[PDB]
Amino acid sequence: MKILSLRLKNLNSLKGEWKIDFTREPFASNGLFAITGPTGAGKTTLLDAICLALYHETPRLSNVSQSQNDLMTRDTAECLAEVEFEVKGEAYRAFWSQNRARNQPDGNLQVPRVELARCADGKILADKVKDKLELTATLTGLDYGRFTRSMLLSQGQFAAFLNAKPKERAELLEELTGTEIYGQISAMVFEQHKSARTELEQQVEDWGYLNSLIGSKEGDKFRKFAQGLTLDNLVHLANQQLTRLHGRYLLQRKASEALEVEVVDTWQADAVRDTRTLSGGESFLVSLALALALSDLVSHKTRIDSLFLDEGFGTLDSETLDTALDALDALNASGKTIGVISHVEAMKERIPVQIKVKKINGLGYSKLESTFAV
Amino acid sequence: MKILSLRLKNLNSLKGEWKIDFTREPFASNGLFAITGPTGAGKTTLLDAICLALYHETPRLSNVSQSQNDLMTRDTAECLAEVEFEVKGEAYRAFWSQNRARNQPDGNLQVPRVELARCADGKILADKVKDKLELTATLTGLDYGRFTRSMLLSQGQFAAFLNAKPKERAELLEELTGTEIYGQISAMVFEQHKSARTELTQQVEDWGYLNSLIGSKEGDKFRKFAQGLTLDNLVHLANQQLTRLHGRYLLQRKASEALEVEVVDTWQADAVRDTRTLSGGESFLVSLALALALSDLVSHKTRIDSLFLDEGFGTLDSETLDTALDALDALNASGKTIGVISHVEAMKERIPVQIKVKKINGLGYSKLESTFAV
Amino acid sequence: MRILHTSDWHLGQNFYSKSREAEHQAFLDWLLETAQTHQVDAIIVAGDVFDTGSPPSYARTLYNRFVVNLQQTGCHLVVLAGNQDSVATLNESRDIMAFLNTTVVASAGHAPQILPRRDGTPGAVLCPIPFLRPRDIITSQAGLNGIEKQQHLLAAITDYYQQHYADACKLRGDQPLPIIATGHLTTVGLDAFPAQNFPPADYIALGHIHRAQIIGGMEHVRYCGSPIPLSFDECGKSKYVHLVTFSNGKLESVENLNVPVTQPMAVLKGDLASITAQLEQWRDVSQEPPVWLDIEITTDEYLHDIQRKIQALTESLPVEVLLVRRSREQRERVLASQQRETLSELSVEEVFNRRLALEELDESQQQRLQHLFTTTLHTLA
Amino acid sequence: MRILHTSDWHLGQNFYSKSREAEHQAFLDWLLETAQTHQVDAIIVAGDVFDTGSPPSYARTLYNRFVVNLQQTGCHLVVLAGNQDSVATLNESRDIMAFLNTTVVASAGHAPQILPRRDGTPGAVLCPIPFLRPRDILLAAITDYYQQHYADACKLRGDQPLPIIATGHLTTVGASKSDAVRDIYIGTLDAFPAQNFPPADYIALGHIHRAQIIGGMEHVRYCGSPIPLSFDECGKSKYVHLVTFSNGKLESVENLNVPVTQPMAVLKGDLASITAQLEQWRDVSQEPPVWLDIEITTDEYLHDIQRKIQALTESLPVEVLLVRRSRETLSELSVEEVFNRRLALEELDESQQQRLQHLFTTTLHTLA
DNA sequence: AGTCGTTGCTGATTGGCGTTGCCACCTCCAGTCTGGCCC
DNA sequence: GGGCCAGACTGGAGGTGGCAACGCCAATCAGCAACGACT
Ligand SMILES: Nc1ncnc2c1ncn2[C@@H]1O[C@H](COP(=O)(O)OP(=O)(O)O)[C@@H](O)[C@H]1O
Ligand SMILES: Nc1ncnc2c1ncn2[C@@H]1O[C@H](COP(=O)(O)OP(=O)(O)O)[C@@H](O)[C@H]1O
Ligand SMILES: [Mg+2]
Ligand SMILES: [Mg+2]
Ligand SMILES: [Mn+2]
Ligand SMILES: [Mn+2]
Repeated sequence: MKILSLRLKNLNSLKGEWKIDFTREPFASNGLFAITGPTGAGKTTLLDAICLALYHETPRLSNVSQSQNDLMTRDTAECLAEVEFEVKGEAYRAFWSQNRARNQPDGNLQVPRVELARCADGKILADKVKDKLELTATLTGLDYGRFTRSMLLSQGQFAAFLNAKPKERAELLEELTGTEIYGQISAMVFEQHKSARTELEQQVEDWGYLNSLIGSKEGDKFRKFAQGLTLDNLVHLANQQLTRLHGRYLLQRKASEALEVEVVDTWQADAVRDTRTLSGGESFLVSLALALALSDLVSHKTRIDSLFLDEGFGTLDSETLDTALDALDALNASGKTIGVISHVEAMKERIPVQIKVKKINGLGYSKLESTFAV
Repeated sequence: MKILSLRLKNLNSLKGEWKIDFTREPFASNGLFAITGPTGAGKTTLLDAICLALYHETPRLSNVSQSQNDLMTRDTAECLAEVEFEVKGEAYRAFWSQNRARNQPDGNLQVPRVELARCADGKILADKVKDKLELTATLTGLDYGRFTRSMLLSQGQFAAFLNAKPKERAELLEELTGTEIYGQISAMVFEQHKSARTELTQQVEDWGYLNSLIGSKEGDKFRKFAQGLTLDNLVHLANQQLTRLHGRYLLQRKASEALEVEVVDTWQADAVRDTRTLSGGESFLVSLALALALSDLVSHKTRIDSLFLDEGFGTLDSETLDTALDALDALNASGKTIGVISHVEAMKERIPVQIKVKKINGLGYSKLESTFAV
Repeated sequence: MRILHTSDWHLGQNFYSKSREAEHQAFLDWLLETAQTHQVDAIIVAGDVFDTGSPPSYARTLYNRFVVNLQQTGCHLVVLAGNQDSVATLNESRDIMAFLNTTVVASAGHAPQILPRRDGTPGAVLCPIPFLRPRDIITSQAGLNGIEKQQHLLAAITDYYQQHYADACKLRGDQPLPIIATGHLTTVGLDAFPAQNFPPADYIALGHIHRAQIIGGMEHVRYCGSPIPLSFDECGKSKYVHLVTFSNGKLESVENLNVPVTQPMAVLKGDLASITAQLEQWRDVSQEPPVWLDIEITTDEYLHDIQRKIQALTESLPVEVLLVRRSREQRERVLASQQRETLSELSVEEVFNRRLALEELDESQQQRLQHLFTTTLHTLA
Repeated sequence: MRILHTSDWHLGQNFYSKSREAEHQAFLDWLLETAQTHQVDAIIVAGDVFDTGSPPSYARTLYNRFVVNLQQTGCHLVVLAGNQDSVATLNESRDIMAFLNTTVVASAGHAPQILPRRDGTPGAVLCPIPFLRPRDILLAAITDYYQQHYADACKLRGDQPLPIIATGHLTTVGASKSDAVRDIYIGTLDAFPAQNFPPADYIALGHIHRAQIIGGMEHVRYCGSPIPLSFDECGKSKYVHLVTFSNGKLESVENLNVPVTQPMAVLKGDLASITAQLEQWRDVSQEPPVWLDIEITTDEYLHDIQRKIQALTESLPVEVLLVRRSRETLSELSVEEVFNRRLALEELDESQQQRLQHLFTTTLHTLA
């Protein structure tokens, strides 16, 4: 997956209709591009449009629908977001739009109008919310729950994977590796044990024994037990990526039922430590490396060719930030296009390609450069 | 509750014993002091040591006890943290220490030894863990869950109060304002209703009707209902504080059963919207204002005069960071003393006194200025 | 010639975990008997034959049994795709039904065809048009809005109707044959399809509406509606199937035929006393099958475990309860009249009175509730 | 009188990511063409018409199109339900199928039918017997059912000079199985003895995907699938049997080769060996991409070796479907092995291990 | 022959896990209005 | 000047989900009482 063009209209502080087309002259090199501007200018809104057009959700707002829509700018009657992406050499277009009744800002919100269509063929593939979501999840390999963890790293949620519950971590691992048969086995074992127990109200004790081993509703126990091998396979790639980002640390799987990743401190005579004890910047780098590995775990099936992350660089000093940027530049050689949100002057000076989200004082609105207007 | 002295021994990257006194030649003006240094140097470790000394617990580590102690430095057999704080014009001392069996860099973690004493006469007031926690909570007025919301803002958890669920916001408010009776009322109502029901009468019907109104286990419902006045007072104070911190926004409570706060964008003709739409920097400023309002709310019952901000200053741009620091300076001109940790280069010049922390050539340890060495 | 107009069978629909197999089978048998009695030439099913893209086994069994038992009559049958059933699911049986005096259309572009009479002579021009999915008739392009795309879709569907009717007229030529038309879309006589955009066909048998009605006062454009009640909002209404007759190449008349009700249903309102009073009417009746009820209890803050009460009331009755609901929605929060009041100043009794004042209860229970509340404060002291 | 004997079509089977629609279509049209060429009197399909109990849309379209095209030929046809086929999926359309010179049997107990010739005269007795569910009727129960059913057909035939044919979907002693062959009667029967078949003039059987003469007698045969349904049988040509009868006795049996349209190959050895074996398709320009199973003999990580495998394949007109190592990844190990690794950490008492293993296996089978 | 350091043996808390209800999104409609024209 | 007709909607219910507050049970933690462990 890679993003070809982004078109948005009246989202947050970005009043008006804006079209950002990559593969143009400034973005032809697939190099580093950074979105710069004051706080509250709408930088995150650019990344919110990409997530909105694809998965009908944005990281800040759980859902946007008829009942509620806090994403469209005030004193405006409509909003829309549309993205062009390319999977396996074929381009597709996703579209999400909503209009207020009678074109008046006080009117009630109407149902969204969604589409998914090939760019060159022009044929429409889906026109409903559920159909579009399922088809785009199948096509890209990753739905929203995997996009937000392996392709877009939102503000303040870089450590979501490490800090997530073991249940959520195992569920994400199954989603990426397509191994739900273990969860189904555990769930039906629990269901059959419950049925036998109610029929009681020598098979019952054996069913209870099997339930205590692998049985659980929605398959928690056996999912967690089975996903250890996937966790080790992910940890290998995580170490490979982290060696370039931050040479001090290495990752090693916890020896406990709740699947977790310990860390090895090579400077401290290879003394192993829990992952909770890492610093803020070290945890950010560990999470970034782990997410890159997570996107490299399914490279053979559905490769991901872009990465977006949001102001995670604020926790790094001038040297660790430089090492991380050298690693990101080296990874940019593979052809993965990286987009960064930041305010650090050093990296803003380093990166030459910028999308300046200029702010208009007093009004509360904002605008891009004139070349992106439409 | 003002931190006078801080003593720690072999915590995280700070090997050896150190003491920082906030009444020496530095910190005499009670002004801004900026703990500065590279990533993973022990900056967060200082605030973690303060929190550990006060409440036997750390923002990162859920509990430090006879087991799972991972705050102690590697290849070290003993660690301790001691602080001196002043409440109502008289000073106290808090002590927490743990040592390894046979003073070896391995072996069993012995049960920690804690104490609380007055500096006026040296009398030991409590030595048991539970008794020390209860007595320090009664003395200060702040439990851990209120200290970490009003006085210490960890990195990434500045918006914890803003993003907390209604149950754990109402529970915080009732304990902060000393209005806990409403929770006990709901608990008693629910217990009475359940006891009446288990016997199976019109009295049971009346109990059920009363339970549907205010009754609930753990006292959630009537507490949430009653704390509306407290939330309104708090949002009034927060708005008054925020007028000078960020002039664009105001704050008000929404007409919902969940204790929630909405912003009123004065620039866009007082258009009211939920806080979920706030930018990162705007939410940081709103949370800082809410924390200051939390401090101001109980100023007539117990006064807290210290504030520590671990991180989140990066989310702000230069043109806003200067205004935020000017508001912080205005607040610091009063009795409150505040300390800020950040890596941004702008705050290097504005804050003249710094508790510099430096690592040592990759040995894995770190040391701060020798003037603080014991 | 004579044809029937029906649609919205929704075979295989599950209605609150219930199955409509027996009702659908009875309706299909009655339709076969009616066709035999009235000597009909063709039957038109305007979409929504199946309630889902992958109907269960018994729905397919019912469809197969109908299409095989129709062979005795010798009358033709036309089945069209709706917004519910799947184009591929209906195209599965296209060629196999082509040998069984049946034609099914699911995709666009299917050319007009001539319906033969029972004796094989050309009777009418069918001009079949199924539910026109947007993915079939338009091509998406970048740079449009939510309303502009809908405008393009409406223009395209109108153009499709016009061109297909022109082709049907070309096929008809000089022979006096009534050009019937078909569709499965919403008309209002905006996203709906205006009725005035329809071609001047001799008859238009539409679908997508479960209620029989005439559009724009034009008797030659009608919605046949569902033959069975598919929800409680239409339980008491009678259902019709149109019997259409043509003469000398022009429309003659339309007759409504009542579909007998197989599974009775009813809906009730009011408090528990009203529910009991309305249930009294079924005290001693032999009901085959038992009647299905929707109960909407009007709220007066009874706040009881009403499921058990309904189960006890309807236990001895020949009644099965599918759904019961209530309108209990209300907000619960304090309004701060002035900032000068803080939770420390107000007493517990004052706060409880503020709580009760937001409820519209009366002194018949306010005194007892206040006494009960004071008992709690009594027992903590 | 002639009869084409085929079975195990497995319509709608998803081979990994790929689908078998094109192969099945190019088989069905060829089968119709050969039926017309040989002026066969009937075509019999004994079991596993559909890969599963809920076939996809295109499989049913292929089946219906084949039945429709049968009418232009004029041959009678018979369908039987296999172990993977389900009642109320073949039996739901039975009534419509009758009008098209086709009889479909899924439930046991069906009376024997007289199979007409192309001229309308009787040709044989069919004895339609599908895959017999144990609940619908054990080794003796199968035998006496076959004997009783044959006896009923014998009474029906009387003294007429016609052959008697019998059907079945079951495993037999001396057969060779494959990975794609799903087992049946897991807990009750192991194999049916070939000597217990009633003395019918010919037997048509399915289930096994490999053509085999069983028991040593000619009048009992396995016809096997017409297309390769697993990677362990790619190189073996597939057969359809054209049996002939005359004067109430078997005349001869002939094998017809189904022309392969989808090349499939299996690779072996180390990465160095595979880098040479892949050169079989360098600049050959096979217009149907070849499906490859690569049995790499390395200990390197699968998720790392697949990258270089794809890199090598990108310059070739080939498409890899499966890669297996001959550390471990979860996509490799079997479910039984993974569950046993949980049992090993628990106490290793066999007295409970056997029961737990049986319970886990039956749970997994109920999922499948 | 005196002092201490370490280790089991009991109450409490408490946090995941399952359970029973209880709220958010689609697809077909009857109720709600509001302005213009002619007698 | 009033009644009738024609536009223009519209929120709303039967299915699907997710989550919220309980009740429960296994796990954990803080005091005690020995018990050993040194000079
Ligand atoms: N519905 C809305 N209408 C108008 N402005 C909005 C709306 N919702 C959010 N905003 C504002 O839009 C801006 C978006 O800025 P954002 O992209 O979050 O900034 P940053 O990149 O610094 O995090 C903020 O000022 C936010 O308060
Ligand atoms: N048990 C431990 N022993 C030694 N070092 C530790 C231990 N736990 C954490 N550390 C290290 O101590 C350092 C603490 O840095 P921290 O104060 O979190 O940095 P920052 O202020 O940049 O967030 C990190 O390098 C961390 O990995
Ligand atoms: Mg930190
Ligand atoms: Mg942001
Ligand atoms: Mn088989
Ligand atoms: Mn088979």
